[PDB]
Amino acid sequence: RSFSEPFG
Amino acid sequence: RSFSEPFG
Amino acid sequence: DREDLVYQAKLAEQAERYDEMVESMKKVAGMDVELTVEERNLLSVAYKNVIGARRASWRIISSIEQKEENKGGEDKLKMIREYRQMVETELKLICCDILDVLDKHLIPAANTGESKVFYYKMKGDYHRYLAEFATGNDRKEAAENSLVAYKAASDIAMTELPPTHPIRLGLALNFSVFYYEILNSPDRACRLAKAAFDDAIAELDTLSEESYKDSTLIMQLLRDNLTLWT
Amino acid sequence: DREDLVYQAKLAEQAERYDEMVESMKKVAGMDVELTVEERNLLSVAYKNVIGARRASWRIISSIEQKEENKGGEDKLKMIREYRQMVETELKLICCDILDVLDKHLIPAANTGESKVFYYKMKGDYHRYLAEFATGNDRKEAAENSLVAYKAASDIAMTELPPTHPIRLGLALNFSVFYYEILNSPDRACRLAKAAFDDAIAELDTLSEESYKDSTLIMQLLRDNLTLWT
Repeated sequence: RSFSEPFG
Repeated sequence: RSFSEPFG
Repeated sequence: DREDLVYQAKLAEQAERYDEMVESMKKVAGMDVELTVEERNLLSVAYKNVIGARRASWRIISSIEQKEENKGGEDKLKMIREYRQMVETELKLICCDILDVLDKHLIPAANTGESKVFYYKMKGDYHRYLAEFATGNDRKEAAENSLVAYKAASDIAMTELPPTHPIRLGLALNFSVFYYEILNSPDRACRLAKAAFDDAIAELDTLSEESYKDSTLIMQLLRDNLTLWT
Repeated sequence: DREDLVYQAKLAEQAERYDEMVESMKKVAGMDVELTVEERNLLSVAYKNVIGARRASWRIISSIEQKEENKGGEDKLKMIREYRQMVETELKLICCDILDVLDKHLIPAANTGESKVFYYKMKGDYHRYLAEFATGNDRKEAAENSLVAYKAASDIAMTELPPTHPIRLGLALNFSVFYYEILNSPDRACRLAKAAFDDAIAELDTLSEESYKDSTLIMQLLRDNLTLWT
């Protein structure tokens, strides 16, 4: 539920 | 691009 | 064990692992008994996801190909065409797999009007998906096989199901797409869709408590295509 | 041919066929030369999609498992656990594949501060993904390996990259998740995230034209976790 580094 | 019967 | 396969299919569906969902539902079909509405639906959803991923890829790659035909980059076009061909091989394999399941297992054991219409319509759908990318004789044969199946489903639907039945409406919707997209016949596509919509409107008293949302949705899609086609 | 692989990887990415995208970018990594920013990014996106599909499945199946532990349906729980275990095998295989690529190819040939930080941080990420589902000694070992890699990436990031650099910020973001989720240390997670955010704010003159949107996004995510954790 934490946010980690996004991708795309 | 026409719509056919959906699913789900 | 049938109950166990259905459970596994539902877990795969929740996990969005549609290959496994297909595996489980193909084993249920493999039993040669009438499937429940629930089982028919799970099997159809599983293959429509599996095939839908490749149809979506195929349309993307095809559009990239068309862009590059206009730029004339030939090294690129060789790689794009080989990639498209690979996706077409998977499409053909998936269609062939469910067509085999239909011909060997589902159709022979189907013993209700609803299930017979459902499976001939599926047969219609998977040959129509072969026809989307086929050329030359492969396209003619897929188109002829799709037509035969859709006609078979229609004969049964016309005599066995009310005109508001969602499988009958789903049939009209997809058969009308077939005339439009495969047979390049907007006039016949429009006629079939309009007739199915009007025949439902004439008999709205036949809507079922079980499926009125489903009927309503397909009728909206019939209207949406009529819009697109006119 | 390197150029050809990159093209193929981009076609696979457009087609959303991430397995093939991984295949193509792993061949580029296999060349033992410094990757471009573009190639690093394509490789990272390919594996994050491939692994992300299974992490998403794993979380779904795990939540279904937890529901059923409360209903105590044991026949169901046997099937749910076997399914989870199958997804864990795939997770382990995918993590092991990119960890091998990192150790054999990417890290040894990396010769810039940015690429060294990028790859040690990837190493940190994939051991952290092993730690998500591991138990007992496997969890301890994954957690220790993740920590070692993230520390290595941090040593380089602190001396080589400005505090607004997106890879440095991405590192702080993911290392802070590591302390929170794997090491169960909200205090250290909060400290690390807060320090990285504040150090960026102190030096906003260091934002690059090439990456200010990327820096801004990660800083928002640092703030969003701080919110979640307090």
